[PDB]
Amino acid sequence: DPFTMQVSQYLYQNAQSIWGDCISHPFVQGIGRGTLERDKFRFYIIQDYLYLLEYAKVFALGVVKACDEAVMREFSNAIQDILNNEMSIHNHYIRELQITQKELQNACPTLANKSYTSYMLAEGFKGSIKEVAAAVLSCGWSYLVIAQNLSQIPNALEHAFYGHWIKGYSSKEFQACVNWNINLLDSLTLASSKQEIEKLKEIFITTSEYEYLFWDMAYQS
Amino acid sequence: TMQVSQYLYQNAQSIWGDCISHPFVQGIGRGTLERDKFRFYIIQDYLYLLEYAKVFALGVVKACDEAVMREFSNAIQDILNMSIHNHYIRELQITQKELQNACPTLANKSYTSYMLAEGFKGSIKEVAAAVLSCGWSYLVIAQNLSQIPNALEHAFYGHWIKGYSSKEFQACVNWNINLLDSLTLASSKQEIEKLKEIFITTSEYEYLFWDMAYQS
Amino acid sequence: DPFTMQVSQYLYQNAQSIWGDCISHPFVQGIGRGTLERDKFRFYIIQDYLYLLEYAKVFALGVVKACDEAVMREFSNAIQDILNNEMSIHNHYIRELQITQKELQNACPTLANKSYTSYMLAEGFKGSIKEVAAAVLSCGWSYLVIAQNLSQIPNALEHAFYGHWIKGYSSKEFQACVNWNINLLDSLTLASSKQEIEKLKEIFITTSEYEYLFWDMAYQS
Amino acid sequence: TMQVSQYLYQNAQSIWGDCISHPFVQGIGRGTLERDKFRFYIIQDYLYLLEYAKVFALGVVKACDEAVMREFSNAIQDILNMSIHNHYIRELQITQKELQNACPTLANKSYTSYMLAEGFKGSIKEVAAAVLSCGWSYLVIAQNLSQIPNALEHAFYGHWIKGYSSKEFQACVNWNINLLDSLTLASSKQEIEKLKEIFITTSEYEYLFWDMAYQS
Repeated sequence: DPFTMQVSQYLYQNAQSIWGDCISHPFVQGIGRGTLERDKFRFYIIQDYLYLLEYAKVFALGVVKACDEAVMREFSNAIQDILNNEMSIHNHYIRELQITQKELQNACPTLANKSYTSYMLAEGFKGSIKEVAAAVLSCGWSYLVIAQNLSQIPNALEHAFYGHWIKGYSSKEFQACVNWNINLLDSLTLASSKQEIEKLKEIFITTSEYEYLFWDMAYQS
Repeated sequence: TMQVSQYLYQNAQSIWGDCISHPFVQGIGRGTLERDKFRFYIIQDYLYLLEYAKVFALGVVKACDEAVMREFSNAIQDILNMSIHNHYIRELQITQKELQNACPTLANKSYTSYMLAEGFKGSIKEVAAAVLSCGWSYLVIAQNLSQIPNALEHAFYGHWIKGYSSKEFQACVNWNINLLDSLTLASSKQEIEKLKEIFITTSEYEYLFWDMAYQS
Repeated sequence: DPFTMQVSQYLYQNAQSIWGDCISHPFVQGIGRGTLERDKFRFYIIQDYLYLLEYAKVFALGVVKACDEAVMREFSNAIQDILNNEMSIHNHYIRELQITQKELQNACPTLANKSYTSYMLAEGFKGSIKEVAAAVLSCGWSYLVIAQNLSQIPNALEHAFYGHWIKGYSSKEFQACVNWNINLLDSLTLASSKQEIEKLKEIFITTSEYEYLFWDMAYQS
Repeated sequence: TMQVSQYLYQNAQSIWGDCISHPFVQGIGRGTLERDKFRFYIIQDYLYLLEYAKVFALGVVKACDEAVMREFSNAIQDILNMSIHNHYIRELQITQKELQNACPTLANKSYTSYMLAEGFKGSIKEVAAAVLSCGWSYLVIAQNLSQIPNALEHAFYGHWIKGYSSKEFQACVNWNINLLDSLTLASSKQEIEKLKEIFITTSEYEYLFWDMAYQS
């Protein structure tokens, strides 16, 4: 440090154009202003519940491929925030849109949803803990910069309905999760070759592409 | 009643119909497809096949029976090693460097990622079901294009049609069909539905692959 | 039900002779009476901490291979009981034997330890959720019948040092964990062929053999 | 300094020494080993090789480079397909049924489970390191037994010694050695220590395998 290349910053820069497209996407801008049609948001949070279920499985690969109790613990904690969290952003909107437990059980993921979660899983499974750390990063990191951007429109945070979502993904606690993921990737890659770095960049960019397509399909509901 | 292979076939015939009548695919059968689109397809399919071979290696690790281990191992070799793609690598002027530098498209990565992930989350049944659409649909596509006519006699496209409708290719598909049937005779109703879901998801990806290939 | 074969009972019966050998093993009988040399127990709880770390990874395979939120949640909860449980039986003896965090970090698993955890992992990875459910069952189930047996010597529960261990593995809460694992295996195998059942039996017996060898190596410390 | 392959070799030479001088192994080299113990070994090693091939399939799935995918795939075929075990299947009277009904011993299952688990938890480096001891130690064992003499000329045991000291077998070991070296030139000190730990763990399992084979 700090005359040395940081791989997280390198991945960040390569994903900027894509995350900018996510920020100005009609679905996301709809959340910021408060104009997004309420059933389009409903469709999204159902799809996102399904998405989060598969996302948890990638973190579980983290537990298996981590060789360090502390990082196993960190991956295990991330799974709990998805599965055992009645305070989570998702369980808030589930009761606000009065979505039934049977509707959740009966819902099908869209192709765009399946493709994304398959990609993270398959790359996790073909690689090591570096690939799992890189595969899960776009999702949290992009949601953070999206929410920090939306966090000033203004009235975006004060919105009676959509305020909770923007506040949730911009909170100090969610920041700490993204920071953990960033730090983990940086600490795992100190000795990585140029070719390895390019592999991780490719994963990070691909998942960023999937995020854009996820917002798209949520809007095209 | 009905074999599970036939049950999955029945539920995908509609998608395979759309594949057969796709501009790219009819393009092969009547020689209208532009060489530049087929070139792009061939590079992508090469990349595709490298990831597809991995699903078969997954079959080696999950097979708990020496006979099917061996069958999966031979399928890896067949995929890798007088291949259709080589012919077209030579016929077009695709270099070894061009192949190594090539990037798979989103549609390509999604499809192979999906087969891998389902294979890894499930058992030998799920890997057998995940790889079946690819082979079987090419067989029926090639059998359909075969009777156009002058499809087989075409100086450029003939080889592709001949290859995927051959006796040896049909035997590979038949192995995959019979394996799935023999792995599933004790499967519950819910298991069969899961396998059906995989088989139609992959058929959708096949359609998107041809589509992606046509956009170039 | 109940004129139908229960696969858990079938596995149980095939493992009885082995679990009986575990019950009357010098190490385990040492716990029951209270005579087990204290540094032999120390060696064991270090090895068992290492063991539990790998055991958690098998439960993580459970999260990835479960296709049902409820069972994912159940596997995730099991991981937490290993990693985020300062009330766990292990963290009790860690402070009682004043075992340092650095000693835990520096400790090597024995072959017998490595072999067992490798076997559960590899079978989990080669199979489906049925194999993971079968691979983790011996450990909890044998510890339960061991503790229920030791639970009457008497004075075994009242022992100032070893009492905590016997009480812990015989508690209503640990019973509920074993019951969950048993129920899960039974519900996953309703349609299993004879050949599949034999595969799961073989896993269950093998892990039972490893348990006996684990106690052995803990005694031969 | 030193190649990592040589570094692992150095740290295991002591265990391989114990393997070379083991009663079972010296038994092969001087024709004293009883046919019944070798028969038992051959059934076990067959079972062993079936699981070992799976670690190589794991190499196919984790190789992110077409050349090494192909090398791993060929290694699966070589393991499966004029094999040493076949010769001894025929020479002794081991039936196809006897092989299918055979159970691997604890020592057998532990060893293969260990290679699988480390391969799956890690990357292509860890699979290359996990499979190396097996091939390399057999090479040095066979090279040692070769000069006894009359070891090679022995009517029963000659073939085994000839096979594991052959040009083609040495080339397989050399591939595995060179692959590990080329996969690790950017590895940190801690990574090298991890790989060393795997390599000596597997060497210990090799010793326990010969031991298990001698107990029958």
